[PDB]
Amino acid sequence: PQSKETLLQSYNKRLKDDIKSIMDNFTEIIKTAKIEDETQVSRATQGEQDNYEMHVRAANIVRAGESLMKLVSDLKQFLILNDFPSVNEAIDQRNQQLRTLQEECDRKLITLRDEISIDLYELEEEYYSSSSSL
Amino acid sequence: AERLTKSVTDFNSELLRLRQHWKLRKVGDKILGDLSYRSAGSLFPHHGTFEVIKNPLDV
Amino acid sequence: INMMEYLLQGSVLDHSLESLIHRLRGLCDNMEPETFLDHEMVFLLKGQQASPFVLRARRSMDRAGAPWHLRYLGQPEMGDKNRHALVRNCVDIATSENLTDFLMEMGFRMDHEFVAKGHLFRKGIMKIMVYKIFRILVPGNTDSTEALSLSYLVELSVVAPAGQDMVSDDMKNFAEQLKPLVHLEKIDPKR
Amino acid sequence: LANERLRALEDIEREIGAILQNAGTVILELSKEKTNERLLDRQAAAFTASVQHVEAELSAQIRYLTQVATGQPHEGSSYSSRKDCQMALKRVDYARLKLSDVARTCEQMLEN
Repeated sequence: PQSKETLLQSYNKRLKDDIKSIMDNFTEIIKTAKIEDETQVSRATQGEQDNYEMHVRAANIVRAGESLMKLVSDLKQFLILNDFPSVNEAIDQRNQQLRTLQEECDRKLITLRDEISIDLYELEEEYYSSSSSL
Repeated sequence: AERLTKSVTDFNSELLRLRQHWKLRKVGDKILGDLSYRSAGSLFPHHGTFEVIKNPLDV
Repeated sequence: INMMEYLLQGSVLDHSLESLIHRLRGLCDNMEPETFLDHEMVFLLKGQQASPFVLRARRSMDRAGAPWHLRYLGQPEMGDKNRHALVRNCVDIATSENLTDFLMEMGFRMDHEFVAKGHLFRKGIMKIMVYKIFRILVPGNTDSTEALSLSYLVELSVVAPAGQDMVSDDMKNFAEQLKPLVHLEKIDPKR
Repeated sequence: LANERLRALEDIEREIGAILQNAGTVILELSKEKTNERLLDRQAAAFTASVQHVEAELSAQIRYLTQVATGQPHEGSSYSSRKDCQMALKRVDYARLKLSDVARTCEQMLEN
C-alpha cells in the first residue's frame, strides 16, 4: 500500500527522531547542570541564559510526551478503524443477531395474524347471522 | 506528567460502537464514514460522508 | 465483440488462508463467500494444425441445475510491460449435460480432470477466487482426489471487451494493494 | 481486541512513570544535598529501560496495524441487515398500535 506504507514509514521516522532528540536534550541538560566556570560571559547573564535553556528543554520534553500521547491516540484509532479483520467479525455478529431478532419477530407476527384471523372468522360468522332486521 | 496521569486515570468505547454501526475509513486527519447504501447497490450520485470530530466524540 | 480476460495469478499458503480471506472480505464488496466446488475436464483435438484446440468443461458439484460451462481461452496477447496482466481471448458458453457425449462424438478427446474447491469474491467487475486444485484420484472417482500442493491459488480476473482496459489497470492496482498479505503477479504459463 | 486496550494502558502507565522519574532526577540535580547517589543511578537506569520498552512495544504495535493495513477503505457494511431489522420492528410497532386501537373499541363496547 504506497499511501499506508508511506504513512507507516513516516510514523517510524517520527518515533526515532523524537527518541533521539529527547536523549540528546537530557544529556546536554545533565552536563550543563553538573556545572561550569564562567569566562567573559559572566554568571549574571550566563546563568540567566542557562535557566532559559533548561526551561525551554523541559517545555520541549513535556510536549514531546504530549506528541507520544497523540501517537497512542492514533494507535488506538487505527487499531479500531483500520482493522478490517475485527470489522468483518463484528459485522457478521451484528448481522446474525439482528436477523434472528427479525425472524423471531416475524414468527410471532404471523402467529398473531393467525389468531386475529380466527377471531375475525368467528365475528364474520356472527355479525352476518344477526337477526336485527332494521 | 501529573496532568497526563489526571487525563489517564470512554472515547474508545464510543468509537467501538460507532464501528459497530458505520464502518468508517481513514483520509488525512478528518476520518470519514459511509452514510449511503452504495454498498447495497444504489446508483444515487450523492456522497454520504459524515465527519467525526474530537468533541467523547461528535458526528 | 470478443471477450478478453485479464488474469493475475499468485499463491497463498494454507496457514495464511484465514488472514487472506479476512482481508479479502473486508476490502471486497459486502457479500458472503460463495464456497464453490467445480470439476473441470480438458478435451483436445489433434488437428492437422500443430496446435491442438483445448476446450475446458466445468460442472458445479456443489449446486443443482447449474449449466455446464464451456470456456475457450486462446494464446496470451501480452506485449507492453505497462499492464502487468495476461490478456487472452475468452469465449464462454453455458451448455447442456449431453455436452460430454456431444464432444466425444465430435472427436474431442478428454485430457486431464481437476476438481477445485475454494471461495469466490467480487469487487466491482473484479472477481477474486481463492481455490485449491485436487488432482482427481481415479478419473471416474470424483469422490477421491489428491491435493496437488499445500498452497491455495489466488486468481484475480476481469473479463471485459478488448477495447476496455481501465478495468485491467484497476485489477493491477488492487493486486498491488493486496501485496502485504500475499503477492499476485502475472506468471507466464510457459514453465 | 482487549489486547489493544491492555497495550494502550501499559503505554500510558510507562509514559507517566518515566515522566515522574525524570522530574525526581532533575529535582535531585538542583538539590544541595543529593543523598540519593546509588538510588539516583538506579532511577536513571529504570528511566532508560522504560524508554527502551516503550519504543519496542510501539514498533511491534505499529506492525500489528501494517499486517491488517492495506490503504483500501473497505466496502462491506451491515446496512442491509440493519435496514431490514429496522423495517421489521416498525411493522411490529404498527401492528401493536392497531391491536391496541381494536382492544380500546372492544372496551368501549363493554362499557355500555
